Amino acid sequence: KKPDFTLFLQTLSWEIDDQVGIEVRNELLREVGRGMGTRIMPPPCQTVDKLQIELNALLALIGWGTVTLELLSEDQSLRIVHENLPQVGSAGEPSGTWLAPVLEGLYGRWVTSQAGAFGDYVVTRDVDAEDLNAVPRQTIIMYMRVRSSAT
Amino acid sequence: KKPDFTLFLQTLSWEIDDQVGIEVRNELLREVGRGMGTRIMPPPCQTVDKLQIELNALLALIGWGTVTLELLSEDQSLRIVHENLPQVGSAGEPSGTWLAPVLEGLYGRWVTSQAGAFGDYVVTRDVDAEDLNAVPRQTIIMYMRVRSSAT
Amino acid sequence: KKPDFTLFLQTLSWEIDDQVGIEVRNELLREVGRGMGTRIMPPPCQTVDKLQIELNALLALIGWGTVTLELLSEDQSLRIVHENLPQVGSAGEPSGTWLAPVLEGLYGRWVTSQAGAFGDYVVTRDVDAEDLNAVPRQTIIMYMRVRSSAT
Amino acid sequence: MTIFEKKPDFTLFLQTLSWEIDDQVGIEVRNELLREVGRGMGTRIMPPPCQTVDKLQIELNALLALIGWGTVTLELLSEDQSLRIVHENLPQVGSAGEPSGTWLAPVLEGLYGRWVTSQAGAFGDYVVTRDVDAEDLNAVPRQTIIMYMRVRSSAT
Amino acid sequence: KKPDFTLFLQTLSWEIDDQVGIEVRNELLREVGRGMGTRIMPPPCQTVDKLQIELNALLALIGWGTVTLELLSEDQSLRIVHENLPQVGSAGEPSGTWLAPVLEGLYGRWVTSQAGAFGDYVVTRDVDAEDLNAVPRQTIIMYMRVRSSAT
Amino acid sequence: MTIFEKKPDFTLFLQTLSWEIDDQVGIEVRNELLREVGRGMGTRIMPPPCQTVDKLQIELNALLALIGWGTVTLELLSEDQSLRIVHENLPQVGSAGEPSGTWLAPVLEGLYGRWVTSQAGAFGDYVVTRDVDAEDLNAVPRQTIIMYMRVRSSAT
Amino acid sequence: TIFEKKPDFTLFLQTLSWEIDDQVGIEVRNELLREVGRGMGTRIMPPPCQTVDKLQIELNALLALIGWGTVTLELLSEDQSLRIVHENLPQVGSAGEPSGTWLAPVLEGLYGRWVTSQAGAFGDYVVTRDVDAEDLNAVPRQTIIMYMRVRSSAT
Amino acid sequence: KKPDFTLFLQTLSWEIDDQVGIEVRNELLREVGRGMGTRIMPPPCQTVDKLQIELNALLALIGWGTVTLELLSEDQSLRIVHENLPQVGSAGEPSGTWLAPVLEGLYGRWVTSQAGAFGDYVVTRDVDAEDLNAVPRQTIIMYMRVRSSAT
Repeated sequence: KKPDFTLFLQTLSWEIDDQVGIEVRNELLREVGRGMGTRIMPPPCQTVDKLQIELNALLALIGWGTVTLELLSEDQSLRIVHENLPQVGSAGEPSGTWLAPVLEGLYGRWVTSQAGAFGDYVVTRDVDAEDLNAVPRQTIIMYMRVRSSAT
Repeated sequence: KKPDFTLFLQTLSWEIDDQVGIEVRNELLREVGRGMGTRIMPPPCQTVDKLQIELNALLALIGWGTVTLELLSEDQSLRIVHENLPQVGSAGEPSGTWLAPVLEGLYGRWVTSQAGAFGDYVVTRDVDAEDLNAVPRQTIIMYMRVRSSAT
Repeated sequence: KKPDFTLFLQTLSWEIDDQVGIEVRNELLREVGRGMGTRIMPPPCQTVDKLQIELNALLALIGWGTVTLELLSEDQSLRIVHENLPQVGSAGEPSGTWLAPVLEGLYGRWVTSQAGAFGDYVVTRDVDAEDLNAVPRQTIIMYMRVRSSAT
Repeated sequence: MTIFEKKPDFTLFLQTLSWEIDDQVGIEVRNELLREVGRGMGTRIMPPPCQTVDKLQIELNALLALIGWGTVTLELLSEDQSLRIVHENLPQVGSAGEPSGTWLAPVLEGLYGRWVTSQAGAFGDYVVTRDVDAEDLNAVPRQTIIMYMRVRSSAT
Repeated sequence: KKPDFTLFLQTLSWEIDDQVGIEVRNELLREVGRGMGTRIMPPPCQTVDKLQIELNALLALIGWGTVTLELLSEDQSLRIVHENLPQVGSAGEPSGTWLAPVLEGLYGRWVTSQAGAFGDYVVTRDVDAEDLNAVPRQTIIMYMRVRSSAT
Repeated sequence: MTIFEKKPDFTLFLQTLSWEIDDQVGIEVRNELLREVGRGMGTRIMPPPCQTVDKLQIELNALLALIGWGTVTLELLSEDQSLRIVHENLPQVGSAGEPSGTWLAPVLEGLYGRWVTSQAGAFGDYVVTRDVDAEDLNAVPRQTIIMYMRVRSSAT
Repeated sequence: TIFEKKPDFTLFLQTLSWEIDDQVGIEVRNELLREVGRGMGTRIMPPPCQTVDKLQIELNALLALIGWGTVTLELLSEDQSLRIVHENLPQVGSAGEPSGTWLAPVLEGLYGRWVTSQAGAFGDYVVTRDVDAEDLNAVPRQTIIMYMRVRSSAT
Repeated sequence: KKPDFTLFLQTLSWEIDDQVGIEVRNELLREVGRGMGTRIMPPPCQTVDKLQIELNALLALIGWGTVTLELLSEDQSLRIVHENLPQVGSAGEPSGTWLAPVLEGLYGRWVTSQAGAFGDYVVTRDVDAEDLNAVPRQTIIMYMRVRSSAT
């Protein structure tokens, strides 16, 4: 009686892909991720550890999984490991991860609101470590250039 | 703990309506409706009463509301009254009913499926009956009629 | 509690009806009710009022609705009004009441087990009554010949 | 303030139904009826046209999740000319069935029979049948059902 | 999934009822009420209206219904109306209200020192008021009074 | 307006009940009460007549699942002429009982005693007794109850 | 190995609300609660809406996420105001004026933030709780009446 | 419809921290803990093992995790290991443990109450026994020892 949207998103994912292709679809969904991050937001956090907690609490709110943030000192990169991306049928690459670019946008926006970053513009989905590690299907690894920010 | 898609659909609906406009959004949503209708289907119903029960059972599966069907034998039609369309933010005409053309596509398939397949039926929404009858916001009134007549 | 059987029962009701017809089906269903009645049962109750309470606790355990019992001052009968019979699609007479004969066997077993009945053989459901009151679709009204009155 | 339990439980009803049918008609006929019911279920809830086995697997599992009937894995065996179907957590309806607890298993043969046909570029007349020796050499859990989809030799 | 004790309590009430009096069972239950009152308690509330809110919060914690408190200055009493006492089969007077004396003890512990009422009080079930008001089976009426009185 | 979802919790009532009863009468009068309550529960919910130990185990798990009282395994030990009953996840009702947390354990004695007898056929006369010392070689969890079904002696 | 039941904060809020009221007055507590409200508003927010009806729908969806009730908005032309009726404020014991409405100032703060974001180039609004019209006639204990009026927000 | 307070508490944790700083917030929170313990309480417990069971029952009632109590010297010392303290954003030392002082105060009242009243005990959080043993973030290690208690 509380609405379920799985089936709707399953059919919507198929129709969109069919109509506009992978490239446009990915852009639409990043843009949706960015929009989502302007309706729900972390406070201004001091540490990456504190940000991890603020974000996991936002994810729990909508049941979209969990995330670990690792601050790599080279490229001053941020590794984002997202667990339990919701599944909406077989669409996406790999199959099941159709909603993965939404995360690119959402994290783009959420982290950029921390001021250690350069904007919500580019968050890179790693394909290599998402297929060389034998990472679970709904686990999404991403990378982000950051500034020299700490802890 | 089950994923909540309300926020994603709120933001997706704003995004789509900015890029493509009402009429293209409506045509995509109906097609999604048609696709849902090839995924979940009622059995061959002998009467409208029996069909109405079968349709409510399918609506129960995904929590998308309740339906009453009424044969308007004078008016060559069926009145479809869908209570409780799931609400996905303020988009749609009227506001709150973005998902309505999905119903049009879904009923189109569901009602033209078993015994309905004989006869060239269409299902279209009444956007004057909704403002005319003071129906609740998430109530969608639709009619099933035959296609064409001319000279 | 996790597996759902509604869809199974829906298609089971259609398959059984088509192979054996209404009459054999009613007999299979009554016999199932009597079997259910030998697996869960009330204690021996002195009064109809107390049996009413015991029967509703049993029904609450499986979610099959509520019942009121009425010892008819003297038809030498017991009126059973059962509310919210589980709906199993559109099969049954009237549509939606496929599971109604199970109740006949269930109350035949449950009541007989108390001081005052002649066996689980005959519980007749009232058809004309269900159309005298204008009774909701899932309210099932039944009558049992009874020995003498338990208050 | 009461939840008028809109969780009707059908487990007790199904336990007694299963005992009752097995008493009246026996194993072979119970199994055909159940396969037929499975076919029926497969005309009400359906996957979309999938290009690959792995995509089909995801689509089937979303359908089972929708009704809480377990999880499935599909594996192509070219050497055996078959698709292996391993269904886990078949709902248990009491002790009927062979082995006990697996009364509902034939419903899967009919269901997977409806759901796997014309999927992933498989074109023809196929039968999903259950394999009781396969379940055994595995030491498979009680509610795990193993089936093979093969080209039809005889059964329909 | 979580244990249900309704069946255990239905059988328990019967077994305790058969071995000992109505009255010995009622004193046992009253003592269990006092017991429950040493395990969950309200804060010291300034008014009777604040006590009512606090008592309902404690009732909601365990799901034992709701309470209204009325000061009756003339009659020198606090009327206590408890709605939706859990039903535990058909034991008790009237049937269904077997747990009623548990409230006598419980409200006994919960009310005495609140609202600037400083003395020695007894909470007593006024059964004769439950039929005076055409009160549902699971509604229990109690009066909080000063200790000693006549016929 | 109040909550759409609250069904009554009896845990708190039962912790305080177990306490008062222990206080008024001793352990053994408490245990005999709860045995009798168990026998009474065995008359309200029951298994069909089962062919085998495995089928009976499944049927009893179905009954226990109906009320949320745990799971059970049954083993025929044809050398002690006994049936070992291992009940897991006995509902805990405070700290009463021996060991603490197992107050409800004699309900299981009565309950299983009634179920087993219903399944005795023409030739069986059984009693079920709780074995607390064999809860030491198992070093079982607190809410696990071990019982033995044995032929009744009926001698002196 | 997951924990099953989600934590309940009802009891904790009941004790916290007593202790704060005991330590500081109605007044310090209320400005404390209004600032939490404003802080909540920077974390959950509506998109920019073009009408009041559209804003009403967007707010009810925010409120639905955290289960904090429902709101209706009504623009009043003859007054310079928008009436905000909030139903089912979560009840957190008997603290507050009236008892049970302790969380109400969070709402002033919350709607203050949301409504400022909705205000265009010309608006400069304050939202204030109107107590003596909640109790002018017969609104439920957990129904809060607020008015949004034109004048600068802070103090 | 079950109001969620996580977001209120995240924001309140920041506002309180901002205004008064760590030591004053902590003392407030210990007072809250003691107040929670005058509202929900264990019974008399002859042993630590009986207390542990009763304490876990009270915690399950509110969903605040689990506890193991270990006696080190018969009357001298108790170690209290608390699992799954509710997380409430990134506040607290270490981040995520803002609610920890409440436990100091709750256990202070729980273990101090009944037997344990006769010791003049104080419960205090060990901050580098948590990290020396590399305990989970929401696991709180406290000790009960002798020293002055009241204000």
